[PDB]
Amino acid sequence: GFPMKQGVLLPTRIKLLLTKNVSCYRPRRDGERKRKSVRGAIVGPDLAVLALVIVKKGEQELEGLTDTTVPKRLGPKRANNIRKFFGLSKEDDVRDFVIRREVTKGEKTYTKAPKIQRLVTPQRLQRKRHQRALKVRNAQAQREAAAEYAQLLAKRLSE
Amino acid sequence: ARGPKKHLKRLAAPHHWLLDKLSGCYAPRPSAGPHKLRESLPLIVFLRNRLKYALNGREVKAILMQRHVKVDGKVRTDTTYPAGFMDVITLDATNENFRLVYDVKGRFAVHRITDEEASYKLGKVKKVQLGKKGVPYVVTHDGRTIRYPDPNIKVNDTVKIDLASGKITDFIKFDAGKLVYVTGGRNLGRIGTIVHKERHDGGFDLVHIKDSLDNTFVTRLNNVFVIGEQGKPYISLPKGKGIKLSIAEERDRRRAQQGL
Amino acid sequence: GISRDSRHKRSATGAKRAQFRKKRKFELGRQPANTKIGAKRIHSVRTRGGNKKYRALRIETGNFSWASEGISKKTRIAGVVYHPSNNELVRTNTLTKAAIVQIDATPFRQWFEAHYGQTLGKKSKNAERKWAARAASAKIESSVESQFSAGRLYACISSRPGQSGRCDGYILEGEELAFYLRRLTAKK
Amino acid sequence: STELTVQSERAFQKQPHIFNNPKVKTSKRTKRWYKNAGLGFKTPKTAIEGSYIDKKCPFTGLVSIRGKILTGTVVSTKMHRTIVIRRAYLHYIPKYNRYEKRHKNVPVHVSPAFRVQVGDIVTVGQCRPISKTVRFNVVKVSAAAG
Amino acid sequence: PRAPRTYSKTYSTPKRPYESSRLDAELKLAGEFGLKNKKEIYRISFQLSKIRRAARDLLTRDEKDPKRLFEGNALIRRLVRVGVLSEDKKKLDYVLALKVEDFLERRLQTQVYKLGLAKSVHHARVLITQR
RNA sequence: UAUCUGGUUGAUCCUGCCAGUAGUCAUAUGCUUGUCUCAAAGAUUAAGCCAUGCAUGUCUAAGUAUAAGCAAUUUAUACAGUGAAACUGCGAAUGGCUCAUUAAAUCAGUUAUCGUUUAUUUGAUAGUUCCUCUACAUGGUAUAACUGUGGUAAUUCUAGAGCUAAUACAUGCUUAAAAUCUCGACCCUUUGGAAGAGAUGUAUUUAUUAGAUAAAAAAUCAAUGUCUUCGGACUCUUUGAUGAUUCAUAAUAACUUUUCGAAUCGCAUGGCCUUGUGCUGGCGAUGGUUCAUUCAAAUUUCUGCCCUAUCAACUUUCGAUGGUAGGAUAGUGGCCUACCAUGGUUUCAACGGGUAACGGGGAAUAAGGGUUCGAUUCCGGAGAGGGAGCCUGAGAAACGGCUACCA
RNA sequence: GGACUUUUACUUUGAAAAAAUUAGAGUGUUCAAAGCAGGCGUAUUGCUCGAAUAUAUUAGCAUGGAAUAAUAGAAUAGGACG
RNA sequence: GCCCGUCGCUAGUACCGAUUGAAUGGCUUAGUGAGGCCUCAGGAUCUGCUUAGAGAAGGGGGCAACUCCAUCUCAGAGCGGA
RNA sequence: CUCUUAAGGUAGCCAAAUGCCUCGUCAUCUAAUUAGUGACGCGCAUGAAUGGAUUAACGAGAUUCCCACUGUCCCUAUCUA
Repeated sequence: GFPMKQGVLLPTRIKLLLTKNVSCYRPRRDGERKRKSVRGAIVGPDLAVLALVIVKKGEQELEGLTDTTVPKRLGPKRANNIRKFFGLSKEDDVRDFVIRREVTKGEKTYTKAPKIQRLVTPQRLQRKRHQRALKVRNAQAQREAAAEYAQLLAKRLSE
Repeated sequence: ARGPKKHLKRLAAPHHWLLDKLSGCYAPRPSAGPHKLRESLPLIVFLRNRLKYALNGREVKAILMQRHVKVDGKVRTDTTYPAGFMDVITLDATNENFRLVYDVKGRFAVHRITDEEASYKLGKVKKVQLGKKGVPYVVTHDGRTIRYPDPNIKVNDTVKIDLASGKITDFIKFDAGKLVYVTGGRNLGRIGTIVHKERHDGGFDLVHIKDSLDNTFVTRLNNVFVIGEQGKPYISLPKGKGIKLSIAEERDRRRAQQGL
Repeated sequence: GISRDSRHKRSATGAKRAQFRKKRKFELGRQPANTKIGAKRIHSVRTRGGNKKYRALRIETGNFSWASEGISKKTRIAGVVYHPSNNELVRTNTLTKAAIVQIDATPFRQWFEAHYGQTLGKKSKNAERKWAARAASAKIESSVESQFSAGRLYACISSRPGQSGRCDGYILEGEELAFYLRRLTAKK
Repeated sequence: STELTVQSERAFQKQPHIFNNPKVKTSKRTKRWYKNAGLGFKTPKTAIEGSYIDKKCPFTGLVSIRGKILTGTVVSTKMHRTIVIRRAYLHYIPKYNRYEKRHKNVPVHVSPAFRVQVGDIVTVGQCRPISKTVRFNVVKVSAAAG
Repeated sequence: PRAPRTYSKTYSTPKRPYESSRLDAELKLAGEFGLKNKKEIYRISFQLSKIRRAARDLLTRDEKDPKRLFEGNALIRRLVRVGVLSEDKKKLDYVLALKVEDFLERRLQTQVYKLGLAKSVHHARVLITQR
């Protein structure tokens, strides 16, 4: 049952200290390492299965494989990621491009679509307007009271 | 103990809340906030132990979650928020304006002030510092920092703050004579003038005091909270004016007021 | 691992101590960054409460300051010459605080000869105006001047490379340079 | 027992960040930073017209005096730049309504400013861990006997 | 981790278990006030002792002592409110001469009898404990 | 609540024990047992071993919904309700249990941080980012759940192929005016002057500087600052906290595998005029750098422990006491390392040994003084079968975390 | 007028000082052990007293005292006061 | 009358004692040394910058000439990261 | 108390280089010991300068065991003069 591990070499099972972002191990809590068994990277006869990936296609067709083909499941969801998919440009308004899929109830079928994220909206532009306002306004106001005090200070001296 | 503590065993809580002995193992335990947790007062204890506006601690939250209560003008919603001295608390939906200010025992009395006055408080300054970019600032006893202060303001002097703008609006210095509130110790709840400050280099200056009855008591500089001029308070003192009477004189005032 | 605790020590009376508790992390210590000379290699180390420290363990080029001339220039650091703590640091050429190292002199040359318009012991108008004023002030020590001929300057390291990651120092002047000079011909 | 000719240690002996420009001829060959200790302790002449270094000196150095100001008699000067003070007292045993003579030895740093010997009532002041045993620092020194 | 719901005991058995003298006197008492056992006298004998002690201590103090006057008159005012101390025997000297039957008399038991209602303490017993 | 009595003689008075007497927040055991209130309870011996179940998880209006989920309608052809799963965030360092270790340790009262770290709460705090033709009407990759191909007897095991999100990961624009600086084309020779070119956020690291004072007057050298009546003159000139600092804070020259300086979310739907989906604009949420506050932590000053000499010298092994420098740490420090000295404790009991020893708040015993006890409702400490090591995080040398040896 | 013991012990009075426990004030848990409650009234939109006080015998800190008991000082004068 | 010691029987207790006696714990000389941590390396697989040649874009602005930014596609030649 | 024949084995020590029975009995050491040691003693037939008991040091003396060691052995092989 034990999985081969990328580039251990050897043709035998061993036990490594595995971590996060490492194959053959999903951490059950943050910082949890685990001594787990693992199979080598070299092919021996002790293999139950052996995954291969096809690089160059050969002479004849492979019935389950070359012949048939299967679709992706999800389409693009980000603004530009939709743009990039169909090849649009910055000013092309993705909204009318997003993938929609039909769902059948009993007698009322309907379609649905993502929720274009990262999409520039009237709302977003209003938020940037606020941040800008607050920053410059608060700066001037902080300079208002700055000189205001410095003059209140001179009259602790000049008098 | 591997980190900060999160519980309060009901017995290790401050006595001046007057929670019962039985009826549970734990006390509220003030959250982190404006006042030191031992010197504070949770809103749960005010709103159900001190006002009886609630019974369950559940109904405490339900009141708070209604935003029914401001502290110093800002609407606070943490069940165990740590309110304290000079704070205001405003239950709007019933036209009530209080001010957590001391008993004559050492407790937080239910002191009701007007719909005005709640528009300000007082603040004992703790430090006066030169901040960065040359800006100066003071720090008051409730974790308020006010940048650009009156150069006259030194440490221990009190400060008249607004309550919707910050900003100091006049203040009082610490010299002989001033009217002083004791904020802890054996004389917590008492009020009086000054007479003397006995400074001690190395540490701990004591401040002799005299009330409006020619009784002289002493405390540590730490506990003294100036609140105005002789016979002239900058706020409304609770009943009894924090004058303190003996158990003898107590008993007489009881039986005499008792009957008729 | 390492523990900076005092419990494992003896009492001054000389009495031994039974172990009171196991080791806590908040008394730990770490192994030295022994910072050698070479291509820049720095690793960081997560310290108490967020906070980064910088394990500089390979350094050429530090930022040094000619103290009297009021400026600073980043040089290269040739080798380690002396070390009051341990000569092994010297032999393996190891950079610590209070190290005494030889650094490039050419960035300090290019400043002097252009700030003052002079050469170290062998046009335009405002250029001459400046030089003329800056003169009668631009003669330095002969114990410092003659060093430029070799192209390497005696300097002392004031940073803490296992901590900051920088090997910043200051070129030896005054009696300080006088003192380390004396020590450099008695032994080296 | 003896104070070095300053530059005795393999490292150069100087006060941190007290610089004197070589391009500027003066009177004193080397500047001298000293401070006033506090609590009305008068800094000695020796702490000023000296070239001793001592980064653990109350004046002229990088320590400070806060906490407890103690006093005991000198019992061992045999160390270097630190001594042993004895602090005598009387513990009270309630049962016998009486007392017993106890004593403590308290290691203290002694600046080169003071030239102190066994005898000598001494006034030390607390000052952060200087060095394992040592936690206090000579600050004032009352006479011997003659 | 709760709070120790405090308590204390009420009586105090005699130092000497068999005093024909003492045992007689105790039995006389148990019969005229109609008690149930010796514990009901031990309870009162003990109560009496603290009172006499409390007063024994207050009297050693200098008179007009702030604590003596408060804690004494408070003691006296309580003893009178129950019918054990005479209306004008309001002195600590007179509470040290107080004895067991003073207390014993004021029981509901010997009140249900002492004013009609019963015509017997043993009758009065059952009358009280039967609502 | 200041008490005694029985037993040595043939008899007497003493010494002197034993025995009686009385209580025990004192445990067990025996016999007996109706009512009310209150309610301790596998500490003692074995910190001995543990079957099985449970004890830590968590969502707002407000980070991520293309469930081939459900309700259904929305005005909804981007999304819009409710929402499995999964990612992101926070918590899991609190609690609860026990008393094994521990005798100058812990603990107590009392200090110290002018010797440090601190998620969070609370109050403050950011016009400077590019550059001698730039996305800002908004940059770029990847992954889970899912899909399908699977392995193993077995577990909170997971492989390889395919998809797609972010407040995840990685990138990256932006803003007024002045001023002070350095480099200096050039012009005109005098008291000589400059055209515009670059530099100036914060944080990082190093050096240098300011951060004045108890009371007063000149002389010059050095480099240059106002002026006027062009001879020479110069006044009213500024600086904070502490018992004390190289303090706060500012400045100069630079340094940097460059820290931060909002590419985020919910409600609201307003106002201007050249009417463009133009400009402005409300109430919050969540972030954020630095300081303050708070909840803390870590060390720390003084004094205080039971039996013991059939324990009198101990300590420097292989750091014991100190000095100098360094390294290390969040920081002080023989904490560690080099070099240097020979110091440090002790009959006022060191050192060692024993304890059926966690410290204290307190408990039992009532003339007073004392005697004995404290595993155990609160506080502090320590530990999670024994040791050591460590990942994560603000915090753990954590065990309902991991790694190893041992049992 | 502020600081002020040659250096102490002692003694007075205060200060900082957890709660529970103990001592002890009030209160009719029906009594009591307890608890910290509660009490009055037009009881149909109310009023009101409380939750004291004492104890800490060591040490530290602040303070009034100078009896008792310790201690220093001018003898080759290397003395005091200005 | 009282009374002392050997000797004699029974039971109990401690002591001495071959066994280079035994057990548990603490601390240890010598030799051996797991693991994670730090470090010199290693480099299954990944990947940022730069450069010439090629194909397809749009103009920084012209009667023919001239010249930037961004995106992405395959021989290479460099220096870097995980 | 008695007889032989003058006394009648004391202090000590032992299956001892002296014990027949005998490979004594108990204990210890071993898997197992006619061995060794510690004990016991009616000792065929120990015993006091015919010297008795103890004894540190010494021994190419006799005897047991442990560690180390090793071709003594299991079990033999190979090489040189």
